[PDB]
Amino acid sequence: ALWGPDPAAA
Amino acid sequence: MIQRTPKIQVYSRHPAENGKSNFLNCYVSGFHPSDIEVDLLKNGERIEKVEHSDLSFSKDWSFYLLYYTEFTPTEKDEYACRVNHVTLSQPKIVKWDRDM
Amino acid sequence: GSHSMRYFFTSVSRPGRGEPRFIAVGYVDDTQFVRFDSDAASQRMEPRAPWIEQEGPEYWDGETRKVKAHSQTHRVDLGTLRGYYNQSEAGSHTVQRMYGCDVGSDWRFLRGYHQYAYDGKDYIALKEDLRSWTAADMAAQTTKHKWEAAHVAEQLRAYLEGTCVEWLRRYLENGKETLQRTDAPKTHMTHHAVSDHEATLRCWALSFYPAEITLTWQRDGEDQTQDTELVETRPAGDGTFQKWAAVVVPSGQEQRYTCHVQHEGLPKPLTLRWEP
Repeated sequence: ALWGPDPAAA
Repeated sequence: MIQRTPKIQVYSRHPAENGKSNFLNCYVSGFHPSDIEVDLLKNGERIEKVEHSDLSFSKDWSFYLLYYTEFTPTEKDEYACRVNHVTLSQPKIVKWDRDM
Repeated sequence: GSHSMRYFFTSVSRPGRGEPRFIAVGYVDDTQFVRFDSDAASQRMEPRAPWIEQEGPEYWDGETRKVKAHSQTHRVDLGTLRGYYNQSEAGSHTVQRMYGCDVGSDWRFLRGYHQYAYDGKDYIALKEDLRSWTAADMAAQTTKHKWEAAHVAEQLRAYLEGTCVEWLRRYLENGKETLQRTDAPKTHMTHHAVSDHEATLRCWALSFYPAEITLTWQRDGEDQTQDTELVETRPAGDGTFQKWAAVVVPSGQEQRYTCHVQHEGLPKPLTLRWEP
């Protein structure tokens, strides 16, 4: 299962 | 930024036997950027129904893809993989050799 | 033996119109299990292995939500990085991200990873301890300061050390018939003559899983690397892998050369020799 909830923007 | 040319391997999924069905593979790897053109050729002509794997990459960030199609080899038919990419001046053709 | 779960993501900008091309793929070991392609019609995370098909709607909804979130973050990033690097709007650029976890024979966490690249070059990656970052240049350092202030490492570490591992074990158990099975290489040697004094011996390994394998040549019981060619391990297309190793030898001296094959599916390494 993917990392969540929402990858931090660069 | 960096441009890396693709390495190409042309081969069969199963051991090659004339007149018996199999799958012809063209594996392209080590390239960057991702945009690439890969055709499978039968007697120098482009084979129309060719599928490919979902783009992925190695640790060094270079990409790899597998292009493939069913085929029934024969003693007379010649097969090859033709690849074009920004790093190539002219398309590169790698003939299928059953010994490799 | 050891196992791993890894996800790969690639976003390529389309400067003249629209959002980037985004392709996400997930693997358990050397087995692709899920994919998302922004150009595909479903706009859903899709199964690529039979054992993941049993997961229910809740899982597919979750994965689709998260993967779309990953695509939007890369969308924003492509613009942000374009600015960090003072680049124009005319060219296409790439962002690549890979993360996942490794576990031992006991299935307990071994190590975690989260690497990110811009235009094929290192950008930022989480260090082995999963508590700090490695930024390659001043732009990546700006991202590092953002990530430190937003405590991104803590979040990831919890995912890598826990969640990732938990899901990997679930997958190994559900896909045991194939995921926990090792397929030993089917081996054979071929011989080829180019002239009257030189011949090539080729040692083949087919239909093996996992992909890791070691093919080596010896001459009179001593390792021989000179005059050898080893091709990159390649996929057969049916989930297994292939590889060969060749040695050039004086014709007539073939019997002095031996090919040695090492693989998880072989209880003992095997040796091949060319008979007359």
